[PDB]
Amino acid sequence: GQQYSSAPLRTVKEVQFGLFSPEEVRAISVAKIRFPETMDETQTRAKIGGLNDPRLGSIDRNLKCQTCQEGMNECPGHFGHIDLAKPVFHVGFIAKIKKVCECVCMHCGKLLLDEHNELMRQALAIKDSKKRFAAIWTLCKTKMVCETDVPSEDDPTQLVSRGGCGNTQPTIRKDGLKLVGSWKKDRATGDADEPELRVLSTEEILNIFKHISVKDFTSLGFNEVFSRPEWMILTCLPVPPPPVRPDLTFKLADILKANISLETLEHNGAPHHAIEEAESLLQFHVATYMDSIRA
Amino acid sequence: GLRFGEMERDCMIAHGAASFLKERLMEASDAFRVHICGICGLMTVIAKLNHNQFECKGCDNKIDIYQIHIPYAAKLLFQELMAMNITPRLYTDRSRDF
Amino acid sequence: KAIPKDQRATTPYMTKYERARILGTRALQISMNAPVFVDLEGETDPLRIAMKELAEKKIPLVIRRYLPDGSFEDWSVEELIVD
Amino acid sequence: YDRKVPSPTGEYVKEPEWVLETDGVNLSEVMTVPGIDPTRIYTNSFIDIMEVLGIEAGRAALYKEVYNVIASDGSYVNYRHMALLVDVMTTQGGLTSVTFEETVEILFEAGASAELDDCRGVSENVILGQMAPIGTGAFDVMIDEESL
Amino acid sequence: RLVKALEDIMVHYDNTTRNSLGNVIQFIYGEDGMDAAHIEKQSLDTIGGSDAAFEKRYRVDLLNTDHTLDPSLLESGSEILGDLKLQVLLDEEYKQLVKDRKFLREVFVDGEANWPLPVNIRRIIQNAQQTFHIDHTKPSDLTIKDIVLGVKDLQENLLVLRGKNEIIQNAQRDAVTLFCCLLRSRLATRRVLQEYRLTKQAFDWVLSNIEAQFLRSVVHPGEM
Amino acid sequence: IFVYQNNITPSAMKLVPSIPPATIETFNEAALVVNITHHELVPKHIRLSSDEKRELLKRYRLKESQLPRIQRADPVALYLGLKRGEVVKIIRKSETSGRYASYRICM
Ligand SMILES: [Zn+2]
Ligand SMILES: [Zn+2]
Ligand SMILES: [Zn+2]
Repeated sequence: GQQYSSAPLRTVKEVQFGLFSPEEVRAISVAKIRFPETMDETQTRAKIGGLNDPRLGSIDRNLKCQTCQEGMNECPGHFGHIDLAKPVFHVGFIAKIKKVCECVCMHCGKLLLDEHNELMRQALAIKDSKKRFAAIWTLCKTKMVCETDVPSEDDPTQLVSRGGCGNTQPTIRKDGLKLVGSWKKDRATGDADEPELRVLSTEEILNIFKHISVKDFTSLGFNEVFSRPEWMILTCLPVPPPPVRPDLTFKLADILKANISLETLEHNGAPHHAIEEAESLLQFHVATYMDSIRA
Repeated sequence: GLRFGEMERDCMIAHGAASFLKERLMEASDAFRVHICGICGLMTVIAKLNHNQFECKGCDNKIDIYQIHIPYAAKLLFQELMAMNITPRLYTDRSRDF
Repeated sequence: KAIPKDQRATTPYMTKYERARILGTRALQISMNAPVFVDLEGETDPLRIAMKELAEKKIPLVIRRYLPDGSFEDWSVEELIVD
Repeated sequence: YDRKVPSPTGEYVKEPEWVLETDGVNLSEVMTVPGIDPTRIYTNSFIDIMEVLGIEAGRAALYKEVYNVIASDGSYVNYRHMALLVDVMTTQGGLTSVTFEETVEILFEAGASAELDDCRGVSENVILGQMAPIGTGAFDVMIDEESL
Repeated sequence: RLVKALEDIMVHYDNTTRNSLGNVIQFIYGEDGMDAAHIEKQSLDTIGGSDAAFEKRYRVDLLNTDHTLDPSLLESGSEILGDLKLQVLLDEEYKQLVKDRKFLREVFVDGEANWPLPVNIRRIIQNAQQTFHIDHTKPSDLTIKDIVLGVKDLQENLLVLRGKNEIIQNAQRDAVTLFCCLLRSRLATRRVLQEYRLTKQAFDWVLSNIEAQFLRSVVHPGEM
Repeated sequence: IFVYQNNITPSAMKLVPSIPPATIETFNEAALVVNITHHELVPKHIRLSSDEKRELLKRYRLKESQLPRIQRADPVALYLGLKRGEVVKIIRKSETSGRYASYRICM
């Protein structure tokens, strides 16, 4: 690395954290990772355009990537990707996912409390974005309805509209990697006892998240540019280069085996329940992958 | 004892000895060098050094780019974080767009 | 984002930390056979040489002082008063 | 108690005064009792001082509790160290108390919050192979091309 | 835990003390911009004493044959008796001593006179006395104006903050208030002549030292 | 401002923020029987005009969030009727400089 670079040289003065949207991950990929294999074109123990060299790294001595060249040694590592048949949760954020879910209307995407309410105005006011989430969550996890119409501050004979919808809200529990929904009408009177339990597809949750207003997800601590709430659900998954791997490949193998067969079923037409079960092995292997990269 | 723990660092901070504190607390883990987009702080930059071509595929940029030196452990720690869908973006400038 | 030579509002006195860092950056260079700007009226010790340098005001370096808001002033070694 | 007060001719003299001292505290209400001097009432509960008289009066109580502790042992520390501490405790406007791979938990949060690390700490700077902008690192040094 | 709480606070080249966020903790370090190593217990003279006593020691009345400066204190002494326009300066210096004493007795409700401040003035004066071999037995060649205006001008150069605007000027003046009270109390006309017996040259040395020492007590940016 | 003898009702008190811009302040009487800004530990707080504020921030070059804070319901802030975003200059006696000014911005 004793070779020369015309790029001016500097120290790092700032680290800006966030999440990688699926767009930016596709965006700075080289390779689309689809086959899950090393070497042997049919049976040629050499190099495959599908995982391992498809333009990222190289053991080989070869001063070669994709006209990036340098030694098996002064090469960063380049970044791969793997488009996911279905969205899965990021394991790391199940519990965040769960509490946004609890803040927002699971039809419309709109926060359950707002300016009108007043205990919420004081949580809204808090400065520290992790105390603020905490606080707004405490106010909202209680709220069983997406209200239409709500007393104002002002002369409370009268009510005032808010952007509405009206739908009842699940009580949400955690059940591995599965979030589970439970709806009522009431707390056990006449009208409706027995809740209807029903799993939360990643698919609907991603879909509710993409509908949450900039104002409303900022309000929860998220940021329009660097971390939106959707991005806690993976869609597109980065493949690290061989500098990262010292048997994490043996695991991304398995993700692909699962991605390949959820797609071959979704292709074939295939029962409701098989599609779901292959979706759940996807998830588990994408989860295990990262809860393993804590190492 | 025979070490240099939290409290010994604190005394050196008190005296203002930053160089010492960097020397003592380094890795011998060599300073690896790395190019970095100045718009998306990431280590995505394709550096053709021989043809003198530097591109962020995705940032669509071959102007704004930097070189930095960091410990290898850190270049790994960061690519580990990217593997987990976390962007640790390194910027060269403090006060921004404003 | 830079602050014109006039209008500079920070101390005209060198601080202990600047002085320490100057002398030591310069001794590092003198210790690696870098040309020297002053008469060695005997000295062999690079720190010592550097201090002779700083006293005769022959250290061509500039201190860039950042203010908390990103902005900065540049003060030359020549100009900083050493007390 | 004795109270040093200026005399009619200008010099300080002792002038005793009775003082009451209580077990327990009701500041808002005792202040209001006829016959006392409400301008000089005190408590060692700096929380109550801040609740009744505000953040600044609490800051100045808190200092005076800190200083009592350190002088009651008989030692002496310069003002400005205790002043620093007590400012750190009151600058948000209330009284805030001062009391391979782990940690992941925290970086995930960073991610999702878009945490901006200023890079001024000594650890962060170690990880990056750099000096911390403290003391001898709180400026840069550059080559003086402008000189003869 | 205290060290973990306070560890990032640093002084900056604006003299402000701030955290790693840039928040302001203090607009100037220690409320005075000094380094605590350069601060010493000194007595602030104006504060104590009876009203009679403060007026013997500091009042100069050039229009009054009992309360002028004896002519053995000063060469000009004959020539300033009854001079009206020196008296105007001296009334001005006294009014400031008087305010000084009131101000301080509000700050120190107790009357405590001994408080840490930078630049041990007594020991500079003691040095000047040694260094210029000063005869207690000869009138001085200082003038009224040399003293009175020399001590006003020194105040302007005891600098902690250097900004051209009004706000920073007010800060600078507030920062340097208490030290200026001790200063005007120590280099008032009648003390300079009658107690210290300074010559012009020693006096001019006293000042230019006060000023270098003051400037060397200021805290340095970058201190943790 | 409205001073009352022992309470308001949960829903009286709801009638307060109610007619913007015009604001409405409530005090219990007992909290007024004594002037807390006359107490010795309470220094002089002086609300800055929004110009004063502009100037303060330009000359320190700060963001609002870098200034020390005083809450909306701090006693003195109630006493002065401050509003969020308003800055008080606090001028205190000081055993090291005699006088010192600090500032806090209402939350
Ligand atoms: Zn490469
Ligand atoms: Zn809804
Ligand atoms: Zn880029």
